[PDB]
Amino acid sequence: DFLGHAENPLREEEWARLNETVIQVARRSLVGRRILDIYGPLGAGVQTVPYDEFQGVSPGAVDIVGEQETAMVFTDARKFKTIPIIYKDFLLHWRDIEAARTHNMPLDVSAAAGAAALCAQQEDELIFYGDARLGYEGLMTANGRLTVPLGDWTSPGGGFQAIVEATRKLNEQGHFGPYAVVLSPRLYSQLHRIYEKTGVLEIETIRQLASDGVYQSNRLRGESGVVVSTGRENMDLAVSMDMVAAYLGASRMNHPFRVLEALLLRIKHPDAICTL
Amino acid sequence: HAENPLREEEWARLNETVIQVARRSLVGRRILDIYGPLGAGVQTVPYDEFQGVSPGAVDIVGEQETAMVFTDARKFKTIPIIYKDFLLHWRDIEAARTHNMPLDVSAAAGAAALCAQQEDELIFYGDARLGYEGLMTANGRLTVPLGDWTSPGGGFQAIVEATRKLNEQGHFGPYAVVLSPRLYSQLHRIYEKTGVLEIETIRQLASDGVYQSNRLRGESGVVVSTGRENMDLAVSMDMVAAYLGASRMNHPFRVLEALLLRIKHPDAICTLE
Amino acid sequence: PDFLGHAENPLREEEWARLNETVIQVARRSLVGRRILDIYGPLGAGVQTVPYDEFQGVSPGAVDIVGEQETAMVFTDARKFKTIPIIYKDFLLHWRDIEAARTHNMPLDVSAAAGAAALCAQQEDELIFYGDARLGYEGLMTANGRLTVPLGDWTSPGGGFQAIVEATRKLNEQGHFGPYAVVLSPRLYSQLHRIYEKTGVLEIETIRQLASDGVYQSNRLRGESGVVVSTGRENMDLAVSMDMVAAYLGASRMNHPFRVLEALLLRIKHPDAICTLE
Amino acid sequence: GLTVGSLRG
Amino acid sequence: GLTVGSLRG
Amino acid sequence: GLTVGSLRG
Repeated sequence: DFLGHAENPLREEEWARLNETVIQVARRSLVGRRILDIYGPLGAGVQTVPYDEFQGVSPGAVDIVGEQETAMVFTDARKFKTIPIIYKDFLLHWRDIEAARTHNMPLDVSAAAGAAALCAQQEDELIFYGDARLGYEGLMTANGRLTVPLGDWTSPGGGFQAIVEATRKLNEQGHFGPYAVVLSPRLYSQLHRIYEKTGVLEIETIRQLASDGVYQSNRLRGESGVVVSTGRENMDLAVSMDMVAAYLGASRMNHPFRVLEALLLRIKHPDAICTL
Repeated sequence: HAENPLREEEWARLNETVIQVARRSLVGRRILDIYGPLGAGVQTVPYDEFQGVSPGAVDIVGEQETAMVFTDARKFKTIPIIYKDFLLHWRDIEAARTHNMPLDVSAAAGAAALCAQQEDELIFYGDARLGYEGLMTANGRLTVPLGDWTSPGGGFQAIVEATRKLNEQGHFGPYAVVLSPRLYSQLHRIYEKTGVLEIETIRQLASDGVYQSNRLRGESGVVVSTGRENMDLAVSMDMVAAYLGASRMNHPFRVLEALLLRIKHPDAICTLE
Repeated sequence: PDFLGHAENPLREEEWARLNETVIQVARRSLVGRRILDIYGPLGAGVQTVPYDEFQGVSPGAVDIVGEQETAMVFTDARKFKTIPIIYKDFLLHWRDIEAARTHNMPLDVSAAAGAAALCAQQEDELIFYGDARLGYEGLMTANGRLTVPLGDWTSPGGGFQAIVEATRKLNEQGHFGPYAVVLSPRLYSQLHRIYEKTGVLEIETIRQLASDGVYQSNRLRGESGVVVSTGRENMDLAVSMDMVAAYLGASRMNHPFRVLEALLLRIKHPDAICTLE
Repeated sequence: GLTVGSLRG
Repeated sequence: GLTVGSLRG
Repeated sequence: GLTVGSLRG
């Protein structure tokens, strides 16, 4: 019982409820997975993934006899990068578990939801701004990033001008694709104005421009945003382990857990990103 | 949070790594007999000292009186734990089970090497904080000087004087010589005109082996009259890896042994100072 | 029988039972230290060494809703192991007394056993209060790390109360405020029983009310001396590996030597739970 | 497998 | 063991 | 119960 260092203090139903709470909170609060493809669950043992980095676009060939060399040069010391662990710990009191077994019954997993939300915010912080001490580049910090100025979004139409300048600069690097826009909550809120006066709310015009979506991230600092050309060849998310709760063993008769995932953002084409 | 993060093949690999590193490293166990596996519950052993040497022979037609052979003062010593701990990452274990296979046990090898050199340090220069005496620090020690070891024979003459002193204390028989690596490397030289190296002349003088130990400090050595009656290695538990329970999902282990050196005769040790 | 010299056992089981009952009864009347000391229970005669843990100070516990306040652990401050001595006294039974008990005088005369058991009990109390000082044992009066109050004027009506109150105050400020026991030498103990001119109440009554675990007289305490002890487990203990028993020593000149013996050690876990009157 | 999964679609 | 026993109670 | 064991010789 609670006296004793028992592994698995939770029943199977409580484990299922804990896990599905983690999944729902993560699906509610992850913006990076909306705009990025997943390379796929590699398994938790995969700790390192290839980091292929392409510097220019090499287009396809059209000819009668296909004798044109049309591959990327694939030279200069193909990099690998370590998949980090993104995690947050939460705590269950043992008397709540003992209450769940005898006295007032439903085991509250709100600390699991809070830790899942913080692990999701850490994943989005890793996707957008990277990690300096582990040497990870985010979307907002990638070296070679095609940045446009962010000019005067307090008037309606400034957002449309910024996004068409961003997509024009992305067009110049051969990234013509369906765009995604992620903005800070200030910039996203300023797009929700019907005072565009050529129509309708400005975010509808941006949503026609992007076509993969316009998003808030509260990880985006200040007035800032990013337009990406989506697709697996430009960037993806190497997820070796999707988000899961793990028991840590009892510490002070209480039960700590870790909501964790293991994923890395792979920016293959840094010129497919344009910020502000 | 299991009681066992490793499969039996992985436990076997970890344990034979620890045993292989220890058996390659330990030099004190080559000259000392063992007092068995006492068990982990045995944490204190008698420490007999036997410094009194009454002539002892009755030598009569019948029975006249001599003093009985006993411990001069019966005391006990606590068996210390010699341990070094290491960490295995959990994704490394999961990779060894699915992905790239062999489960690197290099941390276990490093911990077992540190634990083995601590065992040898305890045997030769015992823990003065804990009150243990090594072979080189035992009170009541025979002591011969090195003299000039940078000669054709200076090492063999020091072993000759050490065995003379050990013989004059009544300690005979197979001697074991442990030298520092400077002294042990010096002795692979020509001394006698038959071309036998000086180390082999000492090896026919020290029948239970001449060994080198990197724990011996400077120019130093020890000659011991080997045998369970003179000195002993009281082993409560031999060197083994114990799992300490998962911390932040990683797996800390510890290689540990519990052993004590019992100098039952501190006249059977002559140090080369 | 008696002509076979070294028989292994000269007594029947009922004579052993009478001998051991005599030893137990005399030792129960004679012992003082076992009234203030709990017993770390019978380890067995083959256990010759006991852990000697020493605790320096007390750290408080915690009050918490969820139990996360991280109080310190009580483990030991210095783990030692201390060998358990043998406390013994020999006595002799004349062999015709055993034969006469089998024919005439049917309970065996065990007066030498009773005298030896009293002397073995006296040696046990001597090892409890003073050390052995050759074998490195600390008694209650000789424990390094104990507290000490001055023994004032006990001839005055109130000096013993002042000394005991100051001793329990010094024990209290070290975190030992438990049931106290006082062991006094017979001089100070008899001084507490005196009736002065217009006494009113004996000083021993006030000390007995203050020392809930009892006020005792031990003749092993020398001169005018005494001790106040916070009496429980986790302060001090009597590690007994073998309690008092008679053992046959093998016949000598057809008589039967026996030994009353015990194997015990006083473990002082908290030395500052002792205040000697000095 | 994936648990949160792709939220791309 | 505990022939004399505890005299404390 | 020995694992390293005796190395005498």
